[PDB]
Parts: sequence; C-alpha cells; structure tokens
Amino acid sequence: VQLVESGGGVVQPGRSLRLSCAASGFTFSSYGMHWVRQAPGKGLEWVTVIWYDGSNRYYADSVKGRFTISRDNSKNTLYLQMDSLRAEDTAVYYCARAVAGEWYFDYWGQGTLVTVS
Amino acid sequence: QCVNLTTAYTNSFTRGVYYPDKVFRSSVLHS
Amino acid sequence: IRGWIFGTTLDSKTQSLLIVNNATNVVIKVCEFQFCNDPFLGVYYHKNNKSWMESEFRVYSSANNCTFEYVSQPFLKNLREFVFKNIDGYFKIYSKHTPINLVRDLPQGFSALEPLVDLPIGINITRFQTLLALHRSYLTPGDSSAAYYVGYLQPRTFLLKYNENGTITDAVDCALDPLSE
Amino acid sequence: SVITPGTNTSNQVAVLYQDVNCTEVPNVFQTRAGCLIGAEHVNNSYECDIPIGAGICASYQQSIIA
Amino acid sequence: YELTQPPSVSVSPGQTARITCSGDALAKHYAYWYRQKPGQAPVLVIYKDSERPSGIPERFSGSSSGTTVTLTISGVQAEDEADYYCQSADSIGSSWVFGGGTKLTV
Ligand SMILES: *[C@@H]1O[C@H](CO)[C@@H](O)[C@H](O)[C@H]1NC(C)=O
Ligand SMILES: *[C@@H]1O[C@H](CO)[C@@H](O)[C@H](O)[C@H]1NC(C)=O
Ligand SMILES: *[C@@H]1O[C@H](CO)[C@@H](O)[C@H](O)[C@H]1NC(C)=O
Ligand SMILES: *[C@@H]1O[C@H](CO)[C@@H](O)[C@H](O)[C@H]1NC(C)=O
Ligand SMILES: *[C@@H]1O[C@H](CO)[C@@H](O)[C@H](O)[C@H]1NC(C)=O
Ligand SMILES: *[C@@H]1O[C@H](CO)[C@@H](O)[C@H](O)[C@H]1NC(C)=O
Ligand SMILES: *[C@@H]1O[C@H](CO)[C@@H](O)[C@H](O)[C@H]1NC(C)=O
Ligand SMILES: *[C@@H]1O[C@H](CO)[C@@H](O)[C@H](O)[C@H]1NC(C)=O
Ligand SMILES: *[C@@H]1O[C@H](CO)[C@@H](O)[C@H](O)[C@H]1NC(C)=O
Repeated sequence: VQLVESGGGVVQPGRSLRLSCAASGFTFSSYGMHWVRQAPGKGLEWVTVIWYDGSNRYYADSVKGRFTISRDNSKNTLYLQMDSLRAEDTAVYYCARAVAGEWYFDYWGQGTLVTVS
Repeated sequence: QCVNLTTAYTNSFTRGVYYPDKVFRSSVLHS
Repeated sequence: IRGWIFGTTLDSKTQSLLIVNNATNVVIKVCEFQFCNDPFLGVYYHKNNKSWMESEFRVYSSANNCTFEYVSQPFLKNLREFVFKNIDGYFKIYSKHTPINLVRDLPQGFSALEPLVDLPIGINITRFQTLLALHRSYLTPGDSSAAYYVGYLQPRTFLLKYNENGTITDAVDCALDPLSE
Repeated sequence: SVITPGTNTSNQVAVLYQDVNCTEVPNVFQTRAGCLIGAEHVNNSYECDIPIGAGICASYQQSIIA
Repeated sequence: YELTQPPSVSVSPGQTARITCSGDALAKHYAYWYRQKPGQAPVLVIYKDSERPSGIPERFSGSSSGTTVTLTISGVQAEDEADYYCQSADSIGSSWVFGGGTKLTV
C-alpha cells in the first residue's frame, strides 16, 4: 500500500489549487479516502472524506462549501479541489486510507505542502 | 443531511386478518 | 424497524405521514417533508453502557406546513404484524405481537390483528417506505462492515369465526377456492 | 355447484359448470348436467352417492370419481 | 465531539508516560491513538482504546474510564519523543476529530 500526494504549491488568497493522491498496492475502489491537513506548529485537522464509490462525501465545517473531494476509480487516483483558498489554509495536506470496517486511518501518504499568501 | 445508501417471496398462509370493526361479537360466524 | 413513511411524491411538494417509534414513545406527524432517498435512524453501541442507543435522524432534510401531530405508546423470534388502511380520511393501523419459532417463513395458523389507532389524517397515499435503524458501523466510508414482509390488501369477502370471548380464531377467504366458497 | 365429501373426510372438491361446454369454462368430464371438473369418470357403476344429474353420480373413493 | 488532551507530558527515560484525552464522545465511541514524528505522517499506535497494530511493541497499551481515555507508554525511550494524538468520529460517520496533540518529552 502506497499513497503519493502531488499538486501542492504556493497560491494567493482567493485562488484555486488542486491536489492529487495516486494510490497503489491495493484495490482502491474498495476503500474510502480522507484528507487531513496540518499547519506548521499545529495538530492534525481532518478535512474531508469520500466513500469508496463516491456515493457520499463529508467536509469539515472550516472548508465546507469551498473544498470539493472526488475520485477516479479507473485511475486509482484521489483528488481534492480547493477553491477560494485563504491564508488560514496553509498546511501540509495528507491523503489517508480509511480502514475497512472501522473509523481510523491505517495508511498515510507523505503529504504535500500548500501555502496561501 | 441525507446519506446515499442504495447500492424473494413467502406464503401469507392464513394471516393478515384483522377485526373489521369495533363491534363485540361472540360465538358467531360473521360474514 | 422503527417506522414508515406514507405519501405520494415523498418530498416537500405534498403532505406526507411520518410514523416513528423510539425508546419512550411514538411520534406521528403530517408535514411537507423533504425525505431522503434512503431515510433512516442512526443507532450506535455505547461502549460504557454496553447497549444500543439513538444518535441522529437522517429521514428528511426539512419539514414544514405541519397539519397533524400525535404521540402515544411504543409498539416497535418476535413477529410484529401491521395492517395499514387509508379510508374516508382515516389512516387505520391494526397490529399484533406474537412470539415465533420460525426463521425464513411467516408462521402458519390464525391470529387476528387488533385496532391500534384511527388517525384523522386526511391525506393522499400511493407509496410508502420502511424506516430502519442502521448500525453506526455501516456508515464507514469503506465498502464493507433488517428483513420484513410486504403484502397488499384486496376487496374480499371473509367469514370470521368469533369464539366465546369474542376473539376471531379462524377465517375463510371466500374467493380462495371452491371449498372456501 | 361444488361436489364434495364431508370436510370430516376430505377437502377435495369437484366443480360442476351447469349448462356449460367444457370448452367455455377457461379430469374434465362432459355430462348433460354440465361440465364436471375434478372428478375422475370411471366405467364401474356404483350406488348413487352425490347426485350430479342425468344418471351421473359422484363419490369419494382416495379421490372423487364420477 | 471535541477531544481535549494536554499540550505536553514530561517523562524521564525508563519511566511510564500517561497521555490522556477527554470528551463526551469518548464515553460512547472508541478512541484511536497516533504517533507522529517530525517530517513523518502519523502512525497508528492504538485502536479500539486498547488494541495494538502488529508494528507496535508491547510497551504501548491503552485503557478507558468514563469520558477519559489514556495512552500508556512503559519503558519510555528517546525514540518515543513524538507528538501523540487522540482520534475519534461522530455517531453518524460524517465527521472525524483529532485532539490538539500532546508533545511527549523524554
Ligand atoms: C447524496 O447524493 C446527492 C446527489 O448526487 C449529493 O448531492 C449528496 O451530497 C450526497 N450525499 C452525501 C452525504 O454526499
Ligand atoms: C395522489 O397523488 C398522485 C401523484 O403522486 C396522483 O396521481 C393520484 O391521483 C392522487 N390520488 C388522489 C386520491 O388524490
Ligand atoms: C423519543 O421521542 C421523544 C419525543 O417526544 C423524545 O422526547 C425522546 O427524547 C426520544 N427518545 C429517544 C431515545 O430518542
Ligand atoms: C450510562 O449508564 C448509566 C447507568 O450506570 C446511566 O445513568 C447513563 O444515562 C448511561 N448513559 C447514557 C448515554 O444513557
Ligand atoms: C405553508 O405553505 C405555504 C404555501 O407554500 C407557504 O407559503 C407557507 O409559508 C407554509 N407555512 C409555513 C409555516 O411555512
Ligand atoms: C375465555 O375466557 C375465559 C375466562 O378468562 C378463559 O378461561 C377461557 O379459556 C377463554 N377461552 C378461550 C377460547 O380463549
Ligand atoms: C369423522 O371421521 C371419524 C373417523 O376418522 C369418525 O369417527 C367420526 O364419527 C366422523 N364424524 C363425522 C361428523 O362424520
Ligand atoms: C360442445 O361443443 C362441441 C363442438 O366443439 C360439440 O360437438 C358438442 O356437442 C358440445 N357439447 C355440448 C354439451 O353442447
Ligand atoms: C372406460 O371404457 C372405455 C371403453 O369403452 C375406455 O376407452 C376408457 O378408457 C375406460 N375408462 C376407464 C376409467 O376405465
């Protein structure tokens, strides 16, 4: 199981940035996926989840209405579209796999830094 | 909020009968 | 099984009847409910109390224009039977609670259902849906981690036998076969 | 009309469609009385039990016979 | 569904560290503990309050009482100097929550 984030970079407030997490080593289409972000000097903050088939998705209130989570099960790739980014959104964004049958996150990627300024 | 969850016969025999009204009857066959 | 939705379009365009049972009572309401496609009640296992407890409703997103509300006593190898009629403005519910030793099929033999409540609802009903309590563990984002029977009523002639205590103990469906006739 | 032994003996029945051709109804025996369905017609003659008509009778012998 | 845990714990090498996390939600649902070292993604240490992954040594254990859950680390070494987090989720599965995070100083 390997999760590889990409698409991180530096943008101005109000601009959009799209992240991508490529998955391999497992049946991507069978697992739900999460994004978790960690600002420098801060703890872990859950951002969003998407279900294995994309049927359901939920967001943290702080990003609700701004972020969109999607996935392409034919490319084994998870996407996060972040619109109207603000300075407060500066953080390292990790993709993580939901554990099957439980509420924790077993596999994590390496994370990609997104800076808004 | 809402959640998107969507992803045989038996024999009724002689069941499914209920009291047709609120009238007490006894020792009688009523049609 | 906690309840049922009875209505037509089952959305905020028309009035619908919502019947839900819980730990303390039954709440029956008539409103222009905007129902979910997969309406349910959440339930979780409380790790300290070591028992199942209610969480949140995910039956409808909104409700307004409420015309009727009624609250009464709860009723939802244990067979629970109900009959739902909608005649002359009355939504009539009949019920019976019987212990059984069957797994797959309904039991054989005769037991009449008694009137439970006559509700002065006065609405158009063409469709209905069963409200189930779903275990929290089913709501995980992964692909891995509630049986009932439905029949329909017909205009039939029945011969009902009342015993000495006024209990219906047997019946004949007059249109079943030439002998019943 | 419904031809039957007592329900103390059997729940088997035979049905007579009076004045009906056996071809107009939908062990099918056409009699003068009508079309008798469910009873097996036999050559053996017995004392009359349940009268059908026109010399034909039915009995329970198990199944219903004419 | 908030999770509260102390900003830091100070333990000498060879001693037992006790990192706590509290909240009403924790009296209902299971807690999960993560260990994060600088420059690395969070690694699950304990799940279902007391169970370990196969990659986690017997020095780690957990327990719960009421609204409080505790991560116990015996025989603490330099390698355990990491930020520990408590994690949970709501009753409908629509939201996940982490505590502030506890910095364990050896
Ligand atoms: C359920 O599906 C609808 C239609 O695609 C969507 O708008 C809604 O957000 C979904 N529910 C969740 C929790 O994602
Ligand atoms: C009930 O509503 C449906 C629309 O879903 C309509 O077709 C039907 O005729 C209505 N019946 C009555 C009695 O109003
Ligand atoms: C049951 O419904 C009643 C509505 O009157 C509510 O007051 C009560 O708290 C509910 N109990 C549970 C366990 O949901
Ligand atoms: C947990 O059990 C206690 C009894 O020991 C009870 O008073 C309390 O209400 C229960 N908790 C919940 C959420 O029902
Ligand atoms: C009742 O329905 C009417 C017509 O749609 C609407 O204007 C009115 O606001 C509703 N009543 C309430 C309390 O919303
Ligand atoms: C009728 O009621 C009497 C008095 O309670 C009881 O002894 C009797 O067994 C009952 N009979 C039937 C058929 O229920
Ligand atoms: C019913 O049949 C039994 C034999 O099985 C007989 O002893 C009894 O007398 C019969 N009763 C009637 C009413 O025919
Ligand atoms: C029934 O119809 C047939 C023609 O198909 C005819 O030959 C026969 O005599 C008719 N029987 C009676 C009793 O009318
Ligand atoms: C009755 O006798 C006829 C011959 O006349 C024969 O064709 C028919 O099969 C016999 N039926 C029975 C029940 O013996």
